[PDB]
Amino acid sequence: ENPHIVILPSPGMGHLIPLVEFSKRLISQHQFSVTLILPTDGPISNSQKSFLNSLPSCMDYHLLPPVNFDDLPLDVKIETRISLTVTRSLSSLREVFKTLVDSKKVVAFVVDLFGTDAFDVAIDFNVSPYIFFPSTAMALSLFLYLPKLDATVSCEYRDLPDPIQIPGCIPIHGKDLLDPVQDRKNEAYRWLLHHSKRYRMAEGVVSNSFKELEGGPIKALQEEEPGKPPVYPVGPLIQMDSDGSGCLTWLDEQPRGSVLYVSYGSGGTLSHEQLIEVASGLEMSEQRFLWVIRCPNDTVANATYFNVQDSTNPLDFLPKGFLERTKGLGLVVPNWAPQAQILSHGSTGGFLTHCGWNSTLESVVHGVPLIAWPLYAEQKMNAVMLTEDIKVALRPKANENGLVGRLEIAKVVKGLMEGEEGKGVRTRMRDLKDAAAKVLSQDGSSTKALAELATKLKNKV
Ligand SMILES: O=c1ccn([C@@H]2O[C@H](COP(=O)(O)OP(=O)(O)O)[C@@H](O)[C@H]2O)c(=O)[nH]1
Repeated sequence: ENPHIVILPSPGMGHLIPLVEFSKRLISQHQFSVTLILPTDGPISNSQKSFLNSLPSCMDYHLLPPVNFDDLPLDVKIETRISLTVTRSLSSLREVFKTLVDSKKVVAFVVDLFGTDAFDVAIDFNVSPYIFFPSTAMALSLFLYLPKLDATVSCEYRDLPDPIQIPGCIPIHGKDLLDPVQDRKNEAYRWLLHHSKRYRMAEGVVSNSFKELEGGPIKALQEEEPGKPPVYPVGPLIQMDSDGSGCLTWLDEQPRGSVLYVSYGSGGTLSHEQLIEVASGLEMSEQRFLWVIRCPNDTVANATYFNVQDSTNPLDFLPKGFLERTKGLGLVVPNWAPQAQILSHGSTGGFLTHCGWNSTLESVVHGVPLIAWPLYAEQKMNAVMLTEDIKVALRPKANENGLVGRLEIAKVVKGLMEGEEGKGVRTRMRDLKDAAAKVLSQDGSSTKALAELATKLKNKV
């Protein structure tokens, strides 16, 4: 029977997308079969049910019974929620894992960055545990480095005067480290230390990056050390392609490389004030834009938005007349857009992104230069390497209070689409687009790393 792999994503579609591509390439290139075990905290949406019921043939899934979070404070950090989703699911995971081991030749149990507590079931059934790291190699280096870092400094990382030196990475200031390490007293940092200390138990770590993108970190990560698992960089793992919003029909009416795509992520929120400056900044830029807009996290006190203070329609928070005035140049789509297809469209010449790694990789595979606007999670770390190391992103400056003025926005937008500053990022992003195609080619470095992993796992049966 085929060598079988069991995969446990952490809650969140952002983690699921890259894991499904990893499975698809293991199935197509090395004749694996895959089971996706999904913890839940409630009912799944209809869109999720469709995505799951349209998975490839040799890939099935099993949904665990929902965990209850009524005890968690409303201020609970997501990393705490994710971690607790695994521990509170271990009983039902154990039952499901039993049946798989009885019926299939299970050669590996792949968890993601916050699933180390599922190692105990893997060990109990004599299945090699693996970690899929859905983010950057720099972030992966930081995880492996964190037990040492945590012991070298006890103050909050923001208060460190000098930049933190992660092995093999560009120096980065503590204030730019990922969110769950910004408050060392929060359960989120404790959970992160818990998992990172347990990365040594993994037989391997799959990294969603490639060498042309992060040669420094990957080189440091692959240097052997006792207690350090081997690292397989197999990226870019993105849903690579070959419309109820009418986005793509609109893009068909625009010239080539002329539209700035704007998305602040699925969870990214701006202050209403900041949202106003973004809308106004896009108008002052005089460029074409496609903006997937979501509601702001608060409302400005101006009377113009007194009747929509409680509105859930994102379009109600725009400056009055903004849509009328920009109808020819800009398309504003509310809440969700066909991103992958938008970044593949030839009329897209730029992407103002929150620097989520899946969005970043999709933009890299399609060669779309970036304006980096990090918001949460590890996005500030990603912005730094994108702006200062890889140099494929422009970054607007904010005032003392973190407000990016309409003028700075208009400047960076024009800078990316027309200005001298955007010439180099566009060029370097095209070189990375070609690099992404090389590493995923027949003899590419990421295709070979996946084959190295596939060989090790098949040699267990
Ligand atoms: O309007 C949107 C926003 C996001 N995405 C998809 O959601 C993922 C973005 O996740 P990322 O890792 O960039 O950061 P996150 O939003 O998960 O924090 C990518 O697959 C995008 O294509 C999308 O299709 N439409």
